[PDB]
Amino acid sequence: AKAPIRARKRVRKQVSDGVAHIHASFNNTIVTITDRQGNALGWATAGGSGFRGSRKSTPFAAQVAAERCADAVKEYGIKNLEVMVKGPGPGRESTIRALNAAGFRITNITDVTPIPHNGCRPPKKRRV
Amino acid sequence: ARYFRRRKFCRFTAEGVQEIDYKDIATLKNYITESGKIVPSRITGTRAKYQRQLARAIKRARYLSLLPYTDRHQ
Amino acid sequence: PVIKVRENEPFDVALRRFKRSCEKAGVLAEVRRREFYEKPTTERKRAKASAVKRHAKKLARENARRTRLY
Amino acid sequence: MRHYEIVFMVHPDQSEQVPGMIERYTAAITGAEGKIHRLEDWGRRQLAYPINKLHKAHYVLMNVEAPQEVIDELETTFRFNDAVIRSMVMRTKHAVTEASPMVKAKDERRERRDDFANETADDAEAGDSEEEEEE
Repeated sequence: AKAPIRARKRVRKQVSDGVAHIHASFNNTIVTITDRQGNALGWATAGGSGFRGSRKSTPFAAQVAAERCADAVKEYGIKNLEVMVKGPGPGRESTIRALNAAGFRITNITDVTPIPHNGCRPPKKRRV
Repeated sequence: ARYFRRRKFCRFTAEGVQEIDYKDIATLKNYITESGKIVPSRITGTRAKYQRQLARAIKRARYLSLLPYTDRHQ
Repeated sequence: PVIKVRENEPFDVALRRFKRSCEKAGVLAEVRRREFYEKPTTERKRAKASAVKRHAKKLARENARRTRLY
Repeated sequence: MRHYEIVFMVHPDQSEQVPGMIERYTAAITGAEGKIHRLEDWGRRQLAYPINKLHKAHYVLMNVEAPQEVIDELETTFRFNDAVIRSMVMRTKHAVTEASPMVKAKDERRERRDDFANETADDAEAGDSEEEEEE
């Protein structure tokens, strides 16, 4: 043994593959990478990037949530994603564009918003 | 000449008078999307009386847990 | 938000045209409003109604264009 | 008499123990000068809520001519049974004249209209024989 390297030569898992789940919400966007069985490995957000409701709800805040979430899972040795998205928010493709641009390989993008057979009475915003 | 090439439940009076039935859930699959929605008369290849009758049977099978009703299940 | 796709990571193709769940989507018709027997066709005739100078200018362009007398 | 149709359900563990039920129901209808025109299996179907702490169950379909009071009586038998866990019965209905009609609907069940928790092979020991050269 020599003295150790200046930047790591090695990484403790190499599971290769996962799913980026995005909840692009009406006030925010939340990005979490999870292993293929849905146990979450790391996450990051719009709102934690110095933004309130009024700015965290934008595709630009969401774009940054994707980068902090790509960094969140770096040690689990994932690089391959597919993508799942829910919620009315605009964090749905600018997020993905910056997700892929933070060193991951996307292959599929699929919606997982639950839609009803009529269902129950909706929540109200602006008394609508 | 006589006769000409008919359309589904067309050129006759005594077909599709009573409802198009639900037990053929394999045939019903033809008349739903990949999100479990109904397709209208112009898409089932049928006219107004028969589409109303299709849409009752399609409804029936899905709420009987026999036909797809969304892209998702649990 | 994203629908489902045969596509290779679409995010650089500016699609919005079908890419919703509620946002300009068909399920917005019973979400968050009353039943309105009249409204949904009334609100078309009303939306169209005020821009009449710009309307009439295209009509006049087309009548002057159509006759082959110039 | 009337042409009738019968649906009933059992657990997944009981999807190859349903022909023993269909024997008795057949014998009620044949006992009544009625006849079995078709016998069919819709297979395992997924449930929005667990019955007796399990998320899936098994559907079967019979198609008959019977006196209407037999099928009144049989709709009540399912509704008094705890092994038969839900039914529907419907008036004025008949079988197909087709052999193996149900295989194409078994195919639809296993593909998009379950959550496929249980093997195809035990649920197929119910109903209509999957004679794939007839259908």
